[PDB]
Amino acid sequence: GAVEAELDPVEYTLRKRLPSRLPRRPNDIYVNMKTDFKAQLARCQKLLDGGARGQNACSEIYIHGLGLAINRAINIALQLQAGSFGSLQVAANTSTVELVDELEPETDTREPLTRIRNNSAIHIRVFRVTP
Amino acid sequence: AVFADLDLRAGSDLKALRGLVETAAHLGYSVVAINHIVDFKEKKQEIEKPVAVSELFTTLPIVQGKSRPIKILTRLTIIVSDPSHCNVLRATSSRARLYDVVAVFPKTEKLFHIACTHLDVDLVCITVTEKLPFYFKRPPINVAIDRGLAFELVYSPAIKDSTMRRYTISSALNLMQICKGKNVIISSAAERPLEIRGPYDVANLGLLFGLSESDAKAAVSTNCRAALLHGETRKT
Amino acid sequence: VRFKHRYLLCELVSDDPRCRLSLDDRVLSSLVRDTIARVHGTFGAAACSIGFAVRYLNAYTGIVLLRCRKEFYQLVWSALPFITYLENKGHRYPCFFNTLHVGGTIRTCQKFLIQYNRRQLLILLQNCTDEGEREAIQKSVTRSCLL
Amino acid sequence: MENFRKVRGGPGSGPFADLAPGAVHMRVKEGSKIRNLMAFATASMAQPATRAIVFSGCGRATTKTVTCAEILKRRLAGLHQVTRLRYRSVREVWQSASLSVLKNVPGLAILLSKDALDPRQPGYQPPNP
Amino acid sequence: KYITASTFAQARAAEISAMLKAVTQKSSNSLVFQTLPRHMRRRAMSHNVKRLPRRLQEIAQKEAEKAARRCHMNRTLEFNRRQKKNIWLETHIWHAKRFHMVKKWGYCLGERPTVKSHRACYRAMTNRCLLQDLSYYCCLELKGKEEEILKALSGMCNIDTGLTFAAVHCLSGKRQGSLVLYRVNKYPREMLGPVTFIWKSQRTPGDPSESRQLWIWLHPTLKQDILEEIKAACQCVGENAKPIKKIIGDGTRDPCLPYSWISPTTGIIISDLTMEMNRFRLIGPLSHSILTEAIKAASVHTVGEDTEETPHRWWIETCKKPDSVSLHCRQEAIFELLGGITSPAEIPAGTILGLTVGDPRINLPQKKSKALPNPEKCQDNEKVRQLLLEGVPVECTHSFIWNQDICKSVTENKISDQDLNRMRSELLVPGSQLILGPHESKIPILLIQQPGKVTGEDRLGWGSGWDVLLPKGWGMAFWIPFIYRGVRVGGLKESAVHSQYKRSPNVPGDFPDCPAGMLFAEEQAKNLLEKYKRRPPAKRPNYVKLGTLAPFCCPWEQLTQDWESRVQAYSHLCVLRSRKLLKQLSAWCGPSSEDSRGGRRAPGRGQQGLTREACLSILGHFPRALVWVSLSLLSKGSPEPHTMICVPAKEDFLQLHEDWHYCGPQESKHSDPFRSKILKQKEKKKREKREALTLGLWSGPLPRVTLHCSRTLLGFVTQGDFSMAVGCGEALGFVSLTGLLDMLSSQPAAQRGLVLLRPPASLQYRFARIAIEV
RNA sequence: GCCAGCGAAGUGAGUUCAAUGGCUGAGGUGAGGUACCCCGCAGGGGACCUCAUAACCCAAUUCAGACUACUCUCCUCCGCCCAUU
RNA sequence: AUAGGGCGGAGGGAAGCUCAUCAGUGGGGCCACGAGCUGAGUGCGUCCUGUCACUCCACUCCCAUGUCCCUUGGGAAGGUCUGAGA
Repeated sequence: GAVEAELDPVEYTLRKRLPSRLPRRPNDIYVNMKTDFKAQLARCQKLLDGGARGQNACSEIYIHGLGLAINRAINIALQLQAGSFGSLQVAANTSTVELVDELEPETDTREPLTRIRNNSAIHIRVFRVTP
Repeated sequence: AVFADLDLRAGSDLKALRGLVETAAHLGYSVVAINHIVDFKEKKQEIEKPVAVSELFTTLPIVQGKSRPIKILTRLTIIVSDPSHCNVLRATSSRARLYDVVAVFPKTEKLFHIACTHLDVDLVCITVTEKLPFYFKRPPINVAIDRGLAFELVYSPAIKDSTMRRYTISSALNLMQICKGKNVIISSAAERPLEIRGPYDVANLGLLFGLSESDAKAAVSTNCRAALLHGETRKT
Repeated sequence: VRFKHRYLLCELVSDDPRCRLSLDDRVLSSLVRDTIARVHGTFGAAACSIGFAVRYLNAYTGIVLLRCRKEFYQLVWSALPFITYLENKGHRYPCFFNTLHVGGTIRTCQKFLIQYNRRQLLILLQNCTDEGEREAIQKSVTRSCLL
Repeated sequence: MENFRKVRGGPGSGPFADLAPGAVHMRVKEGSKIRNLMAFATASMAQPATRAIVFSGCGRATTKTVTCAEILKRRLAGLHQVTRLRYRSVREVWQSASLSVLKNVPGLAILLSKDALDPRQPGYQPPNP
Repeated sequence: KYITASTFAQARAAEISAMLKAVTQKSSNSLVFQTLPRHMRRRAMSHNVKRLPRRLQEIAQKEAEKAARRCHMNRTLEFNRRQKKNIWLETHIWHAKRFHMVKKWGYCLGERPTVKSHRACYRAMTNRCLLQDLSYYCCLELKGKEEEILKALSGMCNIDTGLTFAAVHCLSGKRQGSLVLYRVNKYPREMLGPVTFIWKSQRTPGDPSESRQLWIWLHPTLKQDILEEIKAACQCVGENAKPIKKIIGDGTRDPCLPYSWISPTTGIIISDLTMEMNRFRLIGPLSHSILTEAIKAASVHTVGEDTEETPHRWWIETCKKPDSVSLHCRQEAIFELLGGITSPAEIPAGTILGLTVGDPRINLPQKKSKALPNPEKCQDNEKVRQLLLEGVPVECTHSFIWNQDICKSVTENKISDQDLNRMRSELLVPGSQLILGPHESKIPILLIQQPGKVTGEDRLGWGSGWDVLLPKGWGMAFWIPFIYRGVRVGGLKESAVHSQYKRSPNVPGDFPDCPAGMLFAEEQAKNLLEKYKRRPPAKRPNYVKLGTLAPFCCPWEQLTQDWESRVQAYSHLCVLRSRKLLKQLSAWCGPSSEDSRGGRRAPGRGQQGLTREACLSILGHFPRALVWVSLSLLSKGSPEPHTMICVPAKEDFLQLHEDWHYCGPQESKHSDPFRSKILKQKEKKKREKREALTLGLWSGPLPRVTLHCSRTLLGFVTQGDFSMAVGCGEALGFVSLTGLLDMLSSQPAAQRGLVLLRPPASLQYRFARIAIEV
């Protein structure tokens, strides 16, 4: 039933309810996929220099990333560390995210099925440490 | 839309060169091109190792803005008055293939005609010092703008005199009114260690020359990349 | 009932910090009026007698914020590069350079000044490599984080 | 198609080389190497060796070294892991005319340990799951 | 010290600027009344001083030292006399207090907010909380034996092409179904309409022996359309009194309506109810957290043990069984477990969960707009994973207020709220929560959530929302605690951006069908014609010279005739809402690339392959096809409503492949001979004084739509706007497949979805990309 | 008649020592001229060039309504005077 | 009768030209996931051993810090008017 003709949506991956708080005192940056690289790096450069304009005050940032977004996140981070030109501390945190996929064909006898997957997420944490 | 590309006429010693490079990198520049004035009286050709920037500077110039590595070009400004000296420059089209942008400086109207007609140059230098009147014919200017010839206007009369300011502003207004203003870039020479101006100020200074409220900045920011591409296609 | 003002920032770039110490409002105003009177006539300089005025000045920093009108800021900003040969008690050669032209709006002009000051601090750090200035840099970063 | 890769774990490799761990490298893109490295991890869990596991990855494999080293953390249940992020220069020569190009790639290193980091962490702050 | 004094000077200048702008932005011209935030400004502070806070009132009194008739009637009787004409919902007065209320096809509803919040509604829709008022959904309750209602739904279902709702029976116990119903089973492609469907089977029978309920929820014009369909299909047989029901329904209650009849022959009991219960759609991730913190389950312990004096005996009769206490405990535990979940975004498809809730005005926090996140304690990860994997609320799906007599006994309580406001002030507590409980409101409510953009693979489950289902008595009382927590309210414009941002068509009338779409198009055309005759000439551009028959949204009825004539030479409104063929169209229109074999990836885990005869065989069984398309602007474009989608030529392909950043070519001008005819009509009119056509209306719709423009137009856009979900122009428009198959057969080469569009006010063509993600 | 406030992010423009209707070209409309093109009811339609597209005034939280200041502009009720049958 | 020419006054919840390029100020927007989490295929090893290599098979190419997009003072934005946003 999952081979002939079926509906395959990907629902969501849990991050936390942290990003309701994270853009207030610290800064958080989520890297999406296939949108733009240069726009993400420009928003990183804009949010990094923000003092009393960005959110409240730039003190520390950390960037979230999933399976390929970890690669685009390490790319924007290692280009931002070359671009911002200041001595900044970069520490990465590895975590496990549970992914749930749903599948169901359109038939009056079949039943839906849920597949489990595990993904590796990174948190790239940049501190403003004295040079 | 590559900004911060202008030309300089500056070589005295290594200390003044480092000072002008640091000043240009601090204020408003991301590509520095050094001209070398060669007149028709000396007729000297030293091309192999005259300058040696990378062996003497320290690994990077850093700017206050985008913090990008500056590309440094070595250009040659040849003052050509005699027609035989122009034939000497015709002989150098295959002998020594260096000095990416070749900049001729004409003084004869027939020589300026064959410069825009047959002679393979990149950017024609037009400066007027001490009573140099010069007319312009429109079809060679049309062939020049169809080809890609960007007209250089090197200015620095602001510290020395005021009559030189008068002759430069008169030549600039005549060029803007006759040439119609399609591809003309203005640049500064550096003999004294402080003969440089602002990066955004080039727009209003070409506005004082004329050409538009905006096409001075638009024309320099387009035609410098166009002139680098034209010199690259001439080299390759 | 109001008039749209324009403002401009200019940095004095020179060595020999006696030139950095030699600043005054009346002296700078008379200097700008005298160097516009050489470039422009009565119509250019007298419009600067009513519209142009000194607004913000720093001695050591060298950033000058000046006012200018709607129909005259092109003339003022075209008269700015021709400020040459300031004669004073010593033999000095100061010179202005434009950072960015802000269309009025003093608040974001002060916002852009803070980012420009942070760029002037952070870029100078790696090329010098000296701890005596680095301690004052750390104190300045700490005092900015206390704000 | 000849590539040379220069790495710019520089001060950190010293205390590890004092104890000689097992080194892991993931070049670009390879499938059965994940199973082979998990087999060596399962073997070295039983073999007599100190608590020090080193993972390294460059290029596109900077995602894959995040994945497989996660899986061992679901089995070995390690405590202190340092993830270091550095520049790596890849100078490769290829043919279309032979041309060489120098790219800059991220390089990701994972250091699993328990007792070597216990006097450590005033500065680095590794995660402690 | 050169560089040291420079460092101190730069630090002093940075400190001075950073303090100066921060003090000056909060100063606001040294005025205390302008120091307040701009969302919290009231202009009546000069008349009375109580419009400012007390700490600010102590300054405003010193600032004041420095510086029409009454209602003479019963206002309830005036509201009843006005409610005799209109509907006047319980929260309609709350909306009309601070929102624009415009009369519509049914009742008068909220179009736009009074305050400018168009960016703020999207910013509250992404991360924050936002709710709506959805009361127009009329409900058909059908009762009957298990074998007969399945036949009554099989006469209407069309499972073979549509989505499964009736005979599936596995999706029914956990969640609901949401799809489009059809007409009588002749299958003519005539009648269609979206209907949200609800099953419920009780846990104890487990066999076809008891009475099975089913619910239809739909739209009022759809109610007028489908009520006749059900009737033809199944069987052809002195104190203040608050008008909770509708006065149209209350006046028709003696002759006809609500429509609650039975059937002796087939045993089908039909209950058409216009306003029986209400539904509220709370959209937002933080909405789930504040719904956890505000809505709380009532305690079954203290009432169930010994507390019983005087009525609400039904809770005693329910709590008499020992299974109800453990059932309410499991419902409260699963509700707290849902509260432990960080978002309502991870949930399979529209789940249903109902429980008994102590009313959220018990707490009533003293502050206003007090929005907080969760505490950092986020434990119990195993039960969250168990609820996310299976998610089986069979036992917790409790139908208590769905009955005929119990819900009316709930509604008969007639609770007041101003007196309940006064009882809190009589207790004189400063900041504590104290509500006496000899008689509490221990009533159950339902939660049906909604995932949005499940079909679209661009965002994969964007719109996460909840639906609070509640009786008609408990209305605005449950509205206002969320408003005090800080939930924002959006009108029909917020539903329109919910449609166009999620790339779904609007369910009232923006999709074309025969009874609803045509009347809604004519109603919108009356407003556009009023704005057209309202504007004088020399302001608007003429559509004769530059464009074509725009923006009147019914020319495609003769466009598809020209397409089928062009097909056959060399039934109406057939919408291909069949998901298999839509995935086949997604396989061509989505990927536009060539690497080795297929689009965007060579393995693909799919079936790539070209056959044009199999594509032409689709048009033989499906005449006059019309499919909606999500189109995306690449660069340099802002779409308007009613943009016409034009087929690109080969020269446009060459000029776009030659150089990047290339704008579309201009449209040539057309002949306009009608101006002399309108001048002759004006001369004849002024002659006769001493067919009204002003500037581009005429009775020539047939020969033009065939061939007028230089390019071939095939597509009509209803919602053309730029979305902040992408950061460019993102439009949604209806096209025909007979023009798309020629586009797909014209280019086996590079980019194929790049198809131009033309707005009616402009002469510029702008290219976009076609996507069909269903 | 009296009685009811919320210090925390950021208005399909949101500034406050107070930004935002800038230039060019073609079409819209009010007009004039024709040595251009097509069709045969003296003519009709399209094409080319020029002029005019102003004033009132300027937002600081929004909306509804009322007011006052308008004339490139459109739908009507009209008046007076001049000329014709 | 020709509202042919000139002027004035009244009423309409009357409206106060658009588009594209170059350029100036300010604002907004730019969505954690390649079904590569024990991935697949090939050559030596191997059939129960890969500090082996290859294919950007998922093109994400490019010194990447914006050659990205949108719009931007109306009928009246003016009255020391009314009312509402409790």
